[PDB]
Amino acid sequence: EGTFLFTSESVGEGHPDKICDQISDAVLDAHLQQDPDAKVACETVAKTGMILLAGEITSRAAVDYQKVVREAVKHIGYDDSSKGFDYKTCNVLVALEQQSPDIAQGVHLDRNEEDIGAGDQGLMFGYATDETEECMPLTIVLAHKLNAKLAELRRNGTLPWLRPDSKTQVTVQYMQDRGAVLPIRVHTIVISVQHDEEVCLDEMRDALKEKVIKAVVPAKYLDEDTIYHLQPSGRFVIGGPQGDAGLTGRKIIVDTYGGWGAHGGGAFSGKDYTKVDRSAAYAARWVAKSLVKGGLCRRVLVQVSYAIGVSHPLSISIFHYGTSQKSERELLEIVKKNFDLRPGVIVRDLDLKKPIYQRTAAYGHFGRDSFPWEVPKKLKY
Amino acid sequence: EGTFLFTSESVGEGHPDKICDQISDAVLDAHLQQDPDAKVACETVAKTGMILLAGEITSRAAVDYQKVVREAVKHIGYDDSSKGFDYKTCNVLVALEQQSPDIAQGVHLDRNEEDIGAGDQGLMFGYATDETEECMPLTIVLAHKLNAKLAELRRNGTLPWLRPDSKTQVTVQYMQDRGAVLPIRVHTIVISVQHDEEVCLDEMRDALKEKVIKAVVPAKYLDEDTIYHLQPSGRFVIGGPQGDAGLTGRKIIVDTYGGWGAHGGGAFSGKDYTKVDRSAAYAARWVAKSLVKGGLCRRVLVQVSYAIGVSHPLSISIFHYGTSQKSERELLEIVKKNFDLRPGVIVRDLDLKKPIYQRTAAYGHFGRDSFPWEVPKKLKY
Ligand SMILES: O=c1cc(Nc2cc[nH]n2)[nH]c2c(-c3ccccc3)c(-c3ccccc3)nn12
Ligand SMILES: O=c1cc(Nc2cc[nH]n2)[nH]c2c(-c3ccccc3)c(-c3ccccc3)nn12
Ligand SMILES: C[S@@+](CC[C@H](N)C(=O)[O-])C[C@H]1O[C@@H](n2cnc3c(N)ncnc32)[C@H](O)[C@@H]1O
Ligand SMILES: C[S@@+](CC[C@H](N)C(=O)[O-])C[C@H]1O[C@@H](n2cnc3c(N)ncnc32)[C@H](O)[C@@H]1O
Ligand SMILES: [Cl-]
Ligand SMILES: [Cl-]
Repeated sequence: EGTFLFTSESVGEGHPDKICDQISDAVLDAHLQQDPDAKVACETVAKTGMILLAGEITSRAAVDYQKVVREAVKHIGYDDSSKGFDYKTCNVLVALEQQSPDIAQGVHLDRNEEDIGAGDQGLMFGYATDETEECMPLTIVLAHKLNAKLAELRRNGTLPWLRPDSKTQVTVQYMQDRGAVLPIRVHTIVISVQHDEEVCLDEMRDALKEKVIKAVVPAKYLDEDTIYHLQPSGRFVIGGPQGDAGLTGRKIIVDTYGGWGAHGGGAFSGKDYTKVDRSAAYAARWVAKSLVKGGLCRRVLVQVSYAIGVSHPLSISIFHYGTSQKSERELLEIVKKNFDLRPGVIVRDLDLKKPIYQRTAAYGHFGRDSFPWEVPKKLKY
Repeated sequence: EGTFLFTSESVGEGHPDKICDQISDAVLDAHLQQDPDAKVACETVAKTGMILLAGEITSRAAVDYQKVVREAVKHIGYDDSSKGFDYKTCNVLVALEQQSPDIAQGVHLDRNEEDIGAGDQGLMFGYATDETEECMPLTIVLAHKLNAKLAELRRNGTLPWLRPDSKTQVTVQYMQDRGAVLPIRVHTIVISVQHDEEVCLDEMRDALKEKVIKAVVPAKYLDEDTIYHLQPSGRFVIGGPQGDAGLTGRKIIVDTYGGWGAHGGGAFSGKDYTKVDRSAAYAARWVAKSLVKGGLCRRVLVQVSYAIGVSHPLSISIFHYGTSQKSERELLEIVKKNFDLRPGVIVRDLDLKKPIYQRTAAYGHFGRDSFPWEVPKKLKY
């Protein structure tokens, strides 16, 4: 009684949608290295033999798109036709134009940086939960770590039949606790990973349990009843873009909270700070995490929204699930007094002209690596 | 006290991401008209002068992609270079391959239809709320209707300066009510719509208030304090794919609940029923709506999840926000007794081989038109 199941998923660095996110952010970073004020809206599409860049960039940088794209694919591990994709020999097509002058004039032309308008309308959420030290849902943390473990064992050569494309999924049984949530046990794990033509199914399934799951998931969460779906399709030799087209911004729940909290729909990768889809979502995470680490809440969801061309958010809302002694109205006043959510101020607080974005584009944007939005602000109230 | 703001957005038929969703589903429908068992995973990308189809289709149909794509763009209204895009003269590129044989063998080859495996892993949610008769959040309903009104007034010639690309956003002040939510008033409305070079800003803003907002939003929700951001960028002559690249599956929150409920990350358009991202999300909506219309709950969220190749969901979970006298455990038993969420049964219950998908691809997939997933099931318990 009072228990429920909840499932989240993650994907690996060579999952075709994630390839696109990483390439889009490699392009962003390449621009920002030369022009910190570059306006970038770079979408990537991947299919057999093809990376296409489409979108809008206005920048003083001189960027070699062939080199940037191919080096990103190399880093991911697609380096031979036997793996289904090769950075050395794939097609890289570019359909990039300047940013629309109508957008530019309405957003940032002749505006003081702090008073730049939002680059679009939209809604964004931030979420934090005390169930893990990194203030993230356990389901998504574990799912990400299973993909990272696969990449580790591929790159270190101990499971050399692995290829870069993978997906994982973790179902946890939770107990509710005064609006907070408490993980009890892992109910089901799925792992699917691209593999070579020689390794057999039983070798893979044994390795995925013993060398992947047991190396990631604490034994206290695994029991005789846990269900394992390891290579459930039976065969995954064809993978990467050859198996499934990829696009930027098609893993937005993997990028965020694994189904927990809420999402406003905007993708992160390929976008400079003036695109509030990214900057305001990062700021909202920073607010949520600051509220939890500051001891005001155990679990919290923050919504913000914007209109194109308008600097201040149109709305700010907080929901604490019953996990604060303060009302949400009081928390909102605390947030108002401690944070300025104009994009031209967020950029300063979170250092969003720095070319660190490719690092955000796999394994989730939140809960990792002490990025600026992961360092709580000390709140005055 | 106890009130909060919440914002949702919608986009019009000519918004570039929505163009792609509609084209992807026009392709799906064209296949299904000839081959009800077509396996379709069609992504669309749009930029200046270009529609690209990328993905995987295995089908007995003979489909003229040039005709299907161009007729969809014609229907949307992009028929002249003066509007930034023209179905008669744009480039249509095709990068479509067969479905991966490794996927096919693990999902559906040599399987009884009722026992076909899920076409992928993933998680999906369904949501319903008694705050409107269509069991949808008021924020998203109003946002969709504002876009539909723009298209109506464009197509009937009374605002002939309108073009097909639009976005809207509605912020509502709500009161919480025993786990349910009650709309009080509209706090802020945003409308941005592409327009011709001749019309002036004041004419547009006056028309958007008097002919669009007042024709859609009941006066009881609008007051002296409501904030209007109408053409907030100041100029939106460049639009459609020329202003911003579009991709399929980049409006997944517009397609669903406007930020309410939850989302598992999967896109709907371009996918046949074996892709649980669509079929299981439709079934989960059907469950949620059945629970609310059956008087068991006022508001409910349902999660399901799958593993590729496995027919039955790996998890099913229900959360009623405190709006039922029954426990969630009891509701779960009711759902288990009344629904079979295998994809090969959902297809029968919801008639998912029928070529009605292009109709779902603008103005949201839920809350409209008495699609099968919108007709509640009578529950036995
Ligand atoms: O706070 C609570 C307390 C609670 N108690 C019980 C008890 C039996 N079932 N549920 N269930 C939940 C859920 C949830 C559970 C299952 C399915 C869907 C949602 C969520 C939630 C998660 C993600 C996004 C939004 C909301 N929060 N949440
Ligand atoms: O049931 C309640 C009761 C409630 N009461 C108050 C009172 C003051 N603030 N909130 N707020 C909420 C929210 C919510 C409100 C603002 C920001 C973010 C979420 C949601 C919700 C919406 C979408 C997705 C998931 C959850 N549900 N919900
Ligand atoms: C199953 S494919 C999506 C459906 C696909 N577009 C089709 O044509 O049926 C989605 C993701 O699952 C993974 N995948 C690809 N082939 C797979 C296989 N044979 N077995 C398991 N997972 C696979 C890859 O990560 C891929 O990006
Ligand atoms: C603002 S554009 C996104 C940012 C863009 N990719 C860039 O290069 O800055 C996103 C959407 O807003 C709308 N849009 C395009 N131009 C606009 C304008 N001048 N004013 C307001 N909205 C516009 C269109 O619906 C478009 O798909
Ligand atoms: Cl996927
Ligand atoms: Cl957009």
